[PDB]
Amino acid sequence: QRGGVRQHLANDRKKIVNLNIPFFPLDRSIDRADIQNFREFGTENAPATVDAEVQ
Amino acid sequence: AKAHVATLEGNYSDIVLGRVVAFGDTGWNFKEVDMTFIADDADADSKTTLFAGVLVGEDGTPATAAAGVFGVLVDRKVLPGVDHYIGVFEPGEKVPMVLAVRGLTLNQLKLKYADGTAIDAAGIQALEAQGNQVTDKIVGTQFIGSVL
Repeated sequence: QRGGVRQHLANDRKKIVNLNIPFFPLDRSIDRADIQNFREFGTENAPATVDAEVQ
Repeated sequence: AKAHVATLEGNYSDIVLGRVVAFGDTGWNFKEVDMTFIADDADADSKTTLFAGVLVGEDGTPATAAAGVFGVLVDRKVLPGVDHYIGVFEPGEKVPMVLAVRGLTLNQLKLKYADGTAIDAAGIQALEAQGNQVTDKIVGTQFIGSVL
């Protein structure tokens, strides 16, 4: 009613949490014996190159 | 022939001359309770006998003794000149009413019991115990006497 007591807003909640993180490696190496004296697979007579293997 | 005419005299401030206004909840001075608006056993158009300034106990019923007084009825629905709530309520129906309790500068002359009897010293003590100042002097007015 007009004149009487009013209302209020008095609620809330919060939380907080902490977590870790995993780790994922991956690695490879290339030697001389892998590339020298070989062709590139899909080019017949063209010699092998390091860049193609790296890519 | 007759000329149906009426007068709209009356006011609200005369029952509450002043208030302590809290910077927080402005409703700190009031309370709402469910009183009976229309007489319980009367007809469907028996307008309420309640009038602004009647002492009301905490139970909500109009006060009849000094010990049963808790506040003053100042509801907007009963103020003079706006009492159009005629036949809008069933007999004996309840309705929330605003009561003035604490922090008020009331007018002694307009405080009356359920039957209209004026407030007494015990009622004054009981009502002031809440923190109310019951003034005993309002100037009044003389409108036209042809002398003063």
